[PDB]
Amino acid sequence: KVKRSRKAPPDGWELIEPTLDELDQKMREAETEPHEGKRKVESLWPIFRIHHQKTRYIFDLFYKRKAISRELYEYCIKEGYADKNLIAKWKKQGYENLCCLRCIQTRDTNFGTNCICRVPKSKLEVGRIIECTHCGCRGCSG
Amino acid sequence: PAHINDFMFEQQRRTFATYGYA
Amino acid sequence: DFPILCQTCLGENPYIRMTKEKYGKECKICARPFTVFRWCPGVRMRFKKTEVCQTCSKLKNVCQTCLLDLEYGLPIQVRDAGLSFKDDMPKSDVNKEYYTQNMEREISNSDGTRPVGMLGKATSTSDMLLKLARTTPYYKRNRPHICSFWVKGECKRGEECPYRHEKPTDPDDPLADQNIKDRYYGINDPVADKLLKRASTTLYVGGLGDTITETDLRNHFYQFGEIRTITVVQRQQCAFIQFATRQAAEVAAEKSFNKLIVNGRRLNVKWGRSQAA
Amino acid sequence: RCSSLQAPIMLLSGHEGEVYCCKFHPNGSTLASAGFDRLILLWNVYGDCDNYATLKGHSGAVMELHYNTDGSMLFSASTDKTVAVWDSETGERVKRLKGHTSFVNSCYPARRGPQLVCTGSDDGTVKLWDIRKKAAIQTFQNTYQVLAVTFNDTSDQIISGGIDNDIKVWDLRQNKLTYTMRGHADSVTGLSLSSEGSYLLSNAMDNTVRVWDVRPFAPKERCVKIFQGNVHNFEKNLLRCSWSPDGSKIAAGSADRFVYVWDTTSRRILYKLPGHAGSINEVAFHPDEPIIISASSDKRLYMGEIQ
Amino acid sequence: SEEKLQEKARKWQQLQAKRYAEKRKFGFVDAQKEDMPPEHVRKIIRDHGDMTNRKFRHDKRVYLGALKYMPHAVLKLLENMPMPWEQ
Repeated sequence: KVKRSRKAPPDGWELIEPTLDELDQKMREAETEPHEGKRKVESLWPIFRIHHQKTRYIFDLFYKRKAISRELYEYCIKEGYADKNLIAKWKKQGYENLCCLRCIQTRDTNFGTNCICRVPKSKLEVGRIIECTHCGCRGCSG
Repeated sequence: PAHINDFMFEQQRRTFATYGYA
Repeated sequence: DFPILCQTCLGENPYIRMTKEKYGKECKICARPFTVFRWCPGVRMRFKKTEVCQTCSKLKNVCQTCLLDLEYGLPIQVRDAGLSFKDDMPKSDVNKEYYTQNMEREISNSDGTRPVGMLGKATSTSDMLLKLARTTPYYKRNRPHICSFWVKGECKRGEECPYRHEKPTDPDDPLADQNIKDRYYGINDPVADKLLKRASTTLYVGGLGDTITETDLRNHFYQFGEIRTITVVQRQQCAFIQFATRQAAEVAAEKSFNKLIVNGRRLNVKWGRSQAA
Repeated sequence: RCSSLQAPIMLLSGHEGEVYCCKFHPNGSTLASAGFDRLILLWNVYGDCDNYATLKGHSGAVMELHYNTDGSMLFSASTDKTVAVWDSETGERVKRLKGHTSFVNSCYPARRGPQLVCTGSDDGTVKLWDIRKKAAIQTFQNTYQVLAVTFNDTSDQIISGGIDNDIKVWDLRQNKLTYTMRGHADSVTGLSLSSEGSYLLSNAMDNTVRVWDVRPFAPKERCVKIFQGNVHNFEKNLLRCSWSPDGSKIAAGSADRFVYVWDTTSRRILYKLPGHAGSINEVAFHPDEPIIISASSDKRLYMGEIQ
Repeated sequence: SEEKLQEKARKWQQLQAKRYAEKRKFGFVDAQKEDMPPEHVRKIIRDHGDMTNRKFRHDKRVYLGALKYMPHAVLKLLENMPMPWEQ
């Protein structure tokens, strides 16, 4: 919502501005650092993780804390602050906690769909689970 | 050709190491 | 229109998800574009692939991935040299080999993938290759892919990424995996190593029974040379083959020791006493 | 060896998904088939310049399909959890019935035709349905999901079978069923009843065709014959067994990708018909002409004829 | 076999329910294209793309496809016209 459009948003965006500023600073700091550690496709993980963190922050503010007005939430959604598709899948039963929208893409996979990051630990093997190449992100301990 | 849904259950049983021939 | 895909590289799982590739890399032998199929036999094992084209797989008559000897499941080199002599021209000038392969496959109207099996009469090398082959040698044939990063401790991902730790082996003798991958048909290889390792007046023969008679043993042992006499004991189910010259007794002796199958029944033959006992 | 020669056959294409079932009209002029494509298939069939047409309106894949004794109407059970009533020769369907808690397992007409039709749902629902009254007949629940439910020749009895692993005999007009007849085993590959009414031929998921002769009047609880030699389903499948009353024959599908023809009264089967690219889901037999409809997972119906 | 009737009833419910879990007539739709983060794909791609060395070594042929397609940049740039009438 740093664009040049004429808005004058409600005071809710002015109160939530430092959080978006810190998220933008972390996004620029993550995007400005290359990787010499012999990892190619793994360099895009923190960008999608930070994007999911910002989307979970906006959705957690509007849909849980109720500290943002519907006009401010619509202005942030239409302003590009949060993903409307990820929040739409987060509100319904599609995903309660979503890593990235690329993990649910059916045509992105060679054969099949549903990247293993979306499979529960019950049926999936904990030894071969590791982390998703595309998404990764959510989850730490094992 | 067989059903794709049956192949998913066959792969799920293969990952579970199900050798049952019944 | 699947690839060769023999039983060794298929895995123990009945169902397998394979992904074909219309245009892959050129064949290492035929040097022509072909289809590249990928599948993972093991759960955590890496996905396989086939670097041999249809002409490359049809020329050597081998699996598209493991590239074993024929359908017998043995090493290519040794069993191929044991078939007759060589009967190949892989050497040089693939342009000249593309004419023999193109005219070969184009002129051959009898072939197939798997609407057929067996349909031969015995073999010369079936016993040596059968004794030189094991049951599903699938151990460590796919996954390990030794990595130097984990050996030096510089790998950040560790076991989460492929190429699990403690994979490598002593760089002294062939690696049993990539060593045979360095060359193709050229090297003598553990094919020849395990081939030489696999190669190593009266004669008693047990396990005859009612199915085996004295005429079968007399006709089988008579091909080596003149037999002095034969003693057929049905109570002990054994027979003593006495030859006039100990030459044929040594030939049929060594060749008759746990190599003797009469009417589909193996016979244990031990050398005669000849100690005057 | 088993089958006799080859003989001509008709291949019916156009099915997007695997054909769930195949049936023919009582007049033999048209043949309708159901499949995973959620579109009923009308066929000009008995001899081929063409099939008939394509029927739509099903909100989900049709699990079962059957035609009324009159031929102008037909009933179908679909995953939409609604009993499918379809008028055909008028260009449009009949009516849509509701009330099913889960997907409808099977729907078959009774001897009264449009007056009542026996149906069941995978929730375990065994229910007769009145149609022309714009409402069903009655609902009932016995044990578990009934794979197949069909009324008897006298319309007073309804036979059903399913995962309950028993032969289900139901009395209806008494507001209660008939009896439960089963041996010691658990399998269901399907359920069927002979046209004579003195016996019922059920398909056993052990790949065992069980023909049971019991019949009304004097108490029997006996059997008919044990038909085997062909594997109907490898693990779990729904196979519609349709016997051929012409001479003596029993038609059924198989998981071997071959149409299953079984002679019974000779204490041995009939023949196995190859040529199918997938497991046969259902088979039919035309009463007028010796033709058999072959519905398999290959989405190609193969109708054979004996000459 | 009451225990086998309850266990087989649950496995049968998950069986027929698994067959009904499709909920698609002749197949379903595909994944709709969503907008990726502009700085991640833009800055990361263009940042690691022009570096070449061993990072873009596999991307070489991909760049040969990029340069191999003329009309993408022509129709894209000519198709993007904010115009002086606005900002």
